[PDB]
Amino acid sequence: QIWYSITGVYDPEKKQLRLYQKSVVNRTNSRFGLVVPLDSDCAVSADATVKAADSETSLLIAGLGEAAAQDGRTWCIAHYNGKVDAPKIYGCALGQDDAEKLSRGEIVRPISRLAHWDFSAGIGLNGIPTDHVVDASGYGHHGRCMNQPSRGSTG
Amino acid sequence: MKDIAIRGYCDRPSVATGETIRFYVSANETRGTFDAELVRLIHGDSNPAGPGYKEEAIKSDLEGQYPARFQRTQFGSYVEVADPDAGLQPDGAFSVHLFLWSTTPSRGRQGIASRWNDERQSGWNLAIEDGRVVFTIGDGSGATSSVVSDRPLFQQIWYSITGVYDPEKKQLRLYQKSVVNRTNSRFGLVVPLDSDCAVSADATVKAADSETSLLIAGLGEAAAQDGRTWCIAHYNGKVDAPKIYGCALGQDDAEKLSRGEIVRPISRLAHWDFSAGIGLNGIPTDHVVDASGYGHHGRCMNQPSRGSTGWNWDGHEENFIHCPEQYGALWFHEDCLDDCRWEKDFEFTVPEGLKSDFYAVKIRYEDTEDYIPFFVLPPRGTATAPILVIASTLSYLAYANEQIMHKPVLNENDVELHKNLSYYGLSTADGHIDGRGVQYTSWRRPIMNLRPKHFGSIWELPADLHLIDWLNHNGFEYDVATEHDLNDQGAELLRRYKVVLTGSHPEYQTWANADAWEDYLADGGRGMYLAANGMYWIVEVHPEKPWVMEVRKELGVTAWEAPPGEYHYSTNGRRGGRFRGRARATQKIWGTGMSSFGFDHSGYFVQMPDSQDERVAWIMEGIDPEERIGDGGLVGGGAGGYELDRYDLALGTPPNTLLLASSVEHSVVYTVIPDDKAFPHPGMNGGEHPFVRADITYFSTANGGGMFATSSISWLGSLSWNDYDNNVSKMTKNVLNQFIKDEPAPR
Amino acid sequence: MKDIAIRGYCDRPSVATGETIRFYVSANETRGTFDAELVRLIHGDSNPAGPGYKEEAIKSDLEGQYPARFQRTQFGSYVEVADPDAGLQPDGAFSVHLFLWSTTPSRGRQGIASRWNDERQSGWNLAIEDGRVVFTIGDGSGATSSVVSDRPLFQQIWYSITGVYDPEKKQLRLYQKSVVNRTNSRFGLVVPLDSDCAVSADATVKAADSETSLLIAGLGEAAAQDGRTWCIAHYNGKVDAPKIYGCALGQDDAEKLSRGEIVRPISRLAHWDFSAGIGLNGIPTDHVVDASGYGHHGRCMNQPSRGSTGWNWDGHEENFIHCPEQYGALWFHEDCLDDCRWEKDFEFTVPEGLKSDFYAVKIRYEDTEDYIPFFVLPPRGTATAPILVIASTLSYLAYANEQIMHKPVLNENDVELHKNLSYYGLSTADGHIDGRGVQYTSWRRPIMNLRPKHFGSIWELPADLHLIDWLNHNGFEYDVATEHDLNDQGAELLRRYKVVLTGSHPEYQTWANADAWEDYLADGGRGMYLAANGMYWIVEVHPEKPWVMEVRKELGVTAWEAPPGEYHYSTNGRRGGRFRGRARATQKIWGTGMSSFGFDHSGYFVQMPDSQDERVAWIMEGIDPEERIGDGGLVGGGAGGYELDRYDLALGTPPNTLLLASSVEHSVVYTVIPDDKAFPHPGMNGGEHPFVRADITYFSTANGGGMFATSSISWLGSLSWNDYDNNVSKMTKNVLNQFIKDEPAPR
Amino acid sequence: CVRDPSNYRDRSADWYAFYDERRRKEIIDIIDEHPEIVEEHAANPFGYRKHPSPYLQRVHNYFRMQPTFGRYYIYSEREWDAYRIATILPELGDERFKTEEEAMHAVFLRRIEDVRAEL
Amino acid sequence: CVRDPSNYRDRSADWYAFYDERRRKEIIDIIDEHPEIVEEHAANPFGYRKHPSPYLQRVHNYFRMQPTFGRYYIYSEREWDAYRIATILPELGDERFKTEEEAMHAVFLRRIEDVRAEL
Repeated sequence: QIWYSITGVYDPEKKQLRLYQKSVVNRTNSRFGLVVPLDSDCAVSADATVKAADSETSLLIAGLGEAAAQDGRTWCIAHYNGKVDAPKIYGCALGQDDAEKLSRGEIVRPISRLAHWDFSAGIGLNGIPTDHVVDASGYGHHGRCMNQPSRGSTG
Repeated sequence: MKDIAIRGYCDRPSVATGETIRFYVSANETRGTFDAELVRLIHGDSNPAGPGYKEEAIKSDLEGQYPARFQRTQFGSYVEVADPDAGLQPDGAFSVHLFLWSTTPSRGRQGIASRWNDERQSGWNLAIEDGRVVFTIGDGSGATSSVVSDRPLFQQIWYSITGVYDPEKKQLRLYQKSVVNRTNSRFGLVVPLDSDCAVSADATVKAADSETSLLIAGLGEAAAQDGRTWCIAHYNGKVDAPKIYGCALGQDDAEKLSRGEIVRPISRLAHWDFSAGIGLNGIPTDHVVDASGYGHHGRCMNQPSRGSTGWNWDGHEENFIHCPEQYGALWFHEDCLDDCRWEKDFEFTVPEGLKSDFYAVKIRYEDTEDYIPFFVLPPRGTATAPILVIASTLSYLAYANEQIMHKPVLNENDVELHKNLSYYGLSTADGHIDGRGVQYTSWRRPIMNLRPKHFGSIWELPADLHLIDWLNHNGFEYDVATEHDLNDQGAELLRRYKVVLTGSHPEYQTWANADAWEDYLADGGRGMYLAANGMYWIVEVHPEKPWVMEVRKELGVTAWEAPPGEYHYSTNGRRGGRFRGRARATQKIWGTGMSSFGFDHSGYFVQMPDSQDERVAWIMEGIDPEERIGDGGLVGGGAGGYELDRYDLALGTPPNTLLLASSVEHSVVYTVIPDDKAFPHPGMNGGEHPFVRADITYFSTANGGGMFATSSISWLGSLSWNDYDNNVSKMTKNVLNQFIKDEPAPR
Repeated sequence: MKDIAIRGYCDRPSVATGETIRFYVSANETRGTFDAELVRLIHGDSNPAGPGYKEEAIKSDLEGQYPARFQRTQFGSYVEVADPDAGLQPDGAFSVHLFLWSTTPSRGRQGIASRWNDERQSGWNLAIEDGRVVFTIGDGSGATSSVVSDRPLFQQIWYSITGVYDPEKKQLRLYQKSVVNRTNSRFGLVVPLDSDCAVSADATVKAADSETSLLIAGLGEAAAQDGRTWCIAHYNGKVDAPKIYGCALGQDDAEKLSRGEIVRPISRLAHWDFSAGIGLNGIPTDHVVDASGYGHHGRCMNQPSRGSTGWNWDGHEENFIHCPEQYGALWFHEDCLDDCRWEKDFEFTVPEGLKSDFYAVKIRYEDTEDYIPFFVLPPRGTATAPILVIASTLSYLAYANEQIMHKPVLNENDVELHKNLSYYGLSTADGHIDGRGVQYTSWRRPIMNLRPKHFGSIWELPADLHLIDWLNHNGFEYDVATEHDLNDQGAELLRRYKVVLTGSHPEYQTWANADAWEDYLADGGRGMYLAANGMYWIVEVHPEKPWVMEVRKELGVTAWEAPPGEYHYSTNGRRGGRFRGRARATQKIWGTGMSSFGFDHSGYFVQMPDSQDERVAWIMEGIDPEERIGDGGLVGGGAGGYELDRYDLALGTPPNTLLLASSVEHSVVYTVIPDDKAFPHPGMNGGEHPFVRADITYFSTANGGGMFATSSISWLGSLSWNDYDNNVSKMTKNVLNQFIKDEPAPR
Repeated sequence: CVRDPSNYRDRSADWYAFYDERRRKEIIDIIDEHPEIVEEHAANPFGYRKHPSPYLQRVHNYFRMQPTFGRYYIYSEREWDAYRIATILPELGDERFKTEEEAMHAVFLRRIEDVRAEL
Repeated sequence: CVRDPSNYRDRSADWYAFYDERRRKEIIDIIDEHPEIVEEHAANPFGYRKHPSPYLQRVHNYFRMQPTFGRYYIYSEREWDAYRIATILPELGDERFKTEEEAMHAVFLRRIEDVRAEL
């Protein structure tokens, strides 16, 4: 129950996966506060031996896909448990400084996004009574909440 | 005459290393292939008195042949509601209500709200034809059933229209009612307006499934292929809160709807509130919210005007973020275009060893040569040169497809903007068919006045290629960033460089660019303002679609003026007209700002008594004190021309500014801009008023930096004159060789 | 020259029967008596080509002899804080902090915040003298003690100024720090501004009781006699939230006050929050809240500019009712006047038998003869005549004491406006010594250009005496209202009359007056618009002080332009620029609206093809259809001149409107107004553009009504031409004999 | 009452016709009483280093603000090195012009012929 | 460091001096080439029913916008039937005029005397 910022970077130009991780606790959002000596930040990398191929499934937030999409339906299997605030895919490899700026909520490289689901797009003066998750990147990759996750939760 | 046969555009203006740009090309008919190769642009102006056209081919992984094909472009603003399960086609009775404002009620046939198929006459629609409102249903076998209003529409009057289908009496009905108040319509409450009717016809067929999407401001062309419903009969004017019920309404229900009361809130099938999502950050989204809980969320296509005056707008609030219950309309012009949505032909990943400069993809068709310009950046976080050149791409989007024959020399790329308006779009300097000027513009469309070839003014990309050619003819080593990249990256981009040069006409800025320039010059930074009309209008880049620009102009040096309640931007709820009215005049940052404009030729600079100063002995190093500066050039035949900036302490020129030279011999056609006029009176022209001048200035900031301002457009045009040996080039070279040193810029 | 030696005014413009008016008169020196009597104004213009001066003395209780005396006038803005207990004169240590923004830093000695006596130099002040900020204490024995800043003040730059007195070390201290941001100051963050100091000097005396009030923006002249303190040395510029502590501060605490952090809240003595009271309807008051909870409440005197930009203003909100925490400044001009605060000399209660007409009071001194115009209404709720003549008093207050010689023919009244500025005040078309236009104007002051006696420019009230004399010479029975009364009442005032005439220059209207006109014409009303430039500027009458007017201008036909953050009024928060920018243009109500203005002479009218229409033969009856309507006259030399209104359907003329004539032969000096220019090209002049014209129109409204507009100022100057035998008087007589009949108005 | 939007028209167009009539008479009187402005425009159409006469400037102010100003463009191509006069697809003329100053003076003469032909 | 306001002056005043120099030279040349404008202005100073020459209008546009335009007011009182010309307390003159057209033409002559009597 500690808010992290997690960036996964794939780079074929150097044949290298990269992963970034940074805790974004403030006084109020997490399990414990700012009094702890929290060292939970890393920036590691590995070797891309293969290529990321087509999975023939949908894209899921909070889950993996079981098998190929049969009759347009994808069976989610390994379920996450906890909040996920505004995921986004870029079409280019990032750096540590750009992951640092994403970890402050600054949207870096807006033209290079592939998808950006804004879970707070639709909140009017009468709540968010829908299941439709807006692609905030303007590409039309709109989501669909399945089996009712908790809308209107703390970010 | 010459038949332009090949087009194209990029998906993004600037590309760094290691990332991919995609090129979307189209031809007039599907036959043959086309060549393609990458070039580097050096000099654009093919004027025979100048250096001539200059390019340089690059061996890249791009060249080859690709299949030419014709790609259809959707053209016109609308709202498309995805309905796969045909829920918005009721098996029995239904009723449609909406508010209506029409600018061209007699321009052909115009569909207002519809789930209609037009190839086979099936579905229902609410339309305008013969200047009347017609509500039509159809079965699919060609037979229809229409009911027609009695009183036709007036231009720009708010109407409440209720179409009613009722199988129990086999009867169509239509209730029309005008809802004018003091402020929202073209005329007021003093007219004896009789524009109300209540008609009826006979429903002889049953309304079938159109197998299309529900469209606001349009009729569907044919059946849905690949989920895309093509829109044909476009509407021109505002639509405010449409709704579909599942019951035949009465006259009392139409009367209560016409006052703004939601009748039977459980019998609604859909209700689209266009004002849902207006916070203190504007409404920077295309998501039209279904305000009745059914999941019939729409989507704005080709960017209609969000945040426009509704039917119930008395003028007690003019900022739409503080009164969103009176701003529920969308303008829906028939001739908007924010993306061509074309299918990709080829893409190009930028390699490692590729110098940051201006590039272009030269497409060779049968007998037509075409270019697609783009920019290549230094790698992210690196600075491979001590000079940065800011390409003014926001002003490239301003004057993009600036149509003149639709609105004087013409090339073949102007008559093709006139002959094919549906392929190209309009410019912010132009206006729509309604009379309102164009606010939104876009990169993802073929910009035809951006190609580098072809005495008056020049298009904005060759006018920056003048500076690129002058830097390449000398030995200077430079990089290229754009104003989109300045907007995204802030002053962190500018702090990597010593001196930053500005493009030839950087007229439209964002607020964040102005903050970046102020934070860069405030902390040991250096710059050249080699241009004029420098920071006049306020642009905001759209947050969902970063290729869409927005400007809402006002009085001043404009071509169009915004309507009364609609001054505030929709991408952020802020005022955003001109910079000078936001207490951010151009003199406050760059030392000089807009003073005069005109269109015949240029003048020359006469030196002021601060030329003989010894604090600026490094500027005037090789110039005799009896000489003219820029008397003859490629743009007007002079260096001070077409648009002029001045020195003014009251607008915010810094106090330690020196005043080097000033421009003279300006005709009576150069007027004073309307920002300086209290009472207009005769003699407000050039040569007769003191405000018509250019002013070459210089001030020094803190921590060893400063600013040089030439305050005229044609300064860059007069750099190659007399084969690079003139006063303009020597002055620019003196200041630039001073700025790229390691010593602080002098005080 | 003749020396004007008597003045005067009224408390209120209009007075009905049974209620009492007061007359406040002053002389150059206290001796002798002045005669007085009541007259009735019939004509004012003593042009020898015209009917000349006309009046009719009325026997009443008003006449007699009264002693003359000199009455001193307080002149200039300040905030007065009454303190009888000397609570704001501390015994021990104290500090004073305020934010400062000076517009004339070098213009004499200026006090910012003082509880000071200047007869005997006792108290304390924080003044500007010799361009520096000087914190002086005193004790009455003449020996003062100062501390003077090192760095002087720049013009229009926000500073933070702390004055600290410490008896524990017998030391004065002064702190100073510039708090510029990107938006609030004259220049920006690019300058290398070093204007910070922290100095000190030894204190030799003790700050004693000054026996005066505490003033913001001023010093005190002498001891408080009869509870009134005379302010002398007036500051010029904004002051944002001053505060007094009861202890000596340090440099770190002054640093934290200079960031807006309220340090030591329990140790405050007083803290005036100039933004406490800003609701959703502006700040319509004079009460300044002590935000420290002690009850030292202020009182704005002579109307400083409320709702002004503060020290922490960044341009994200330009409306002060929605961001009240960035708007806590008052401008404090040295030359405002909202009331002369004179003592009464004689009053007058209107008897029952007195006709509603223009009146005046003829004051007769030794060699000087003066008038005080006031109006008399019908009794409340009744009407005595079918014709109502509105006297445009808001536009009388517009050009009240309009000074040209301080800024052309002049009389002896303008050299008194030049020679005694401190007795007369300024106009809304003037400008302050700061360089800013006057927003607030007032009736309770001697308005010298309002008297009926004395080609190129004829004043406002004689130009209504033109119409009054034309109605008296013909047989028309009329009543008279004012625009203040129409604001107070509404269209209930207008519906008691068959036809309502409009004065000679009805330029400044309130919003509710325009609503009253649209409600009156909308249901069977009839009206004449015998003028031009008729609904141009939005004006609001102050709610607490109904004799004070307000206008804040923008780019139009304007004398000045409002500063960037300050467009919304203080008496209500609504926008209020010009009526055309609020979708309430003059064409929407009256048929015509402002098109062009000039200043040399007039033109004549030429009949359009709608003059020969058989629907409107009743207007052009005794007029040959080859004539010239209105050539020659007492204003300009023609009917259509000096300001023009045009027909326009796009701005909102009713669609049934006829265009009966148009004015021609205008000079090249008549310019087109700035509201109709997109790009100013040459030839925006009269005789070279289709917008420079007048237009005589007519349109019918509902329930048997109509409206007739003549679209020129000098239409009324042609009524008395050729001894009432011309085309202007025959046309106005045709339409006025038609509108007062009992059949409905023709279509 | 007011019920049909085709019964009502813009009545200012009568005044535009009147203004255009008197304006064309004034401009042809200026051209006839001053035959040196035509050669003045032939010598220098842009007014480069010699600003135009007030009567020539008045004729230029008359031409550049018509609703019929939007004819007579100067067409080119990237492969001609010549100038032709488009006329409102537009329909080009025949005579070629090696410089665009000759093209501008041809457009000016052709506009003088157009304002003479309409009276 | 920008620390004292008296170290810095408004540097556009040098350009105003240069501009007024060239403009005075042009206006005295325009007057000395066309001396009939004084006859025209004595004929009808208001331009009433005879609009002025373009050169005379250029002279008026030079006169009506200088900082020195603020002199020369025409003064009269209610019991004179005479027009006297003030000069900035104002310094009233000696000659009396019976109309204000004669006073305006005398003011125009005196402004020509001022523009000659400087260079």
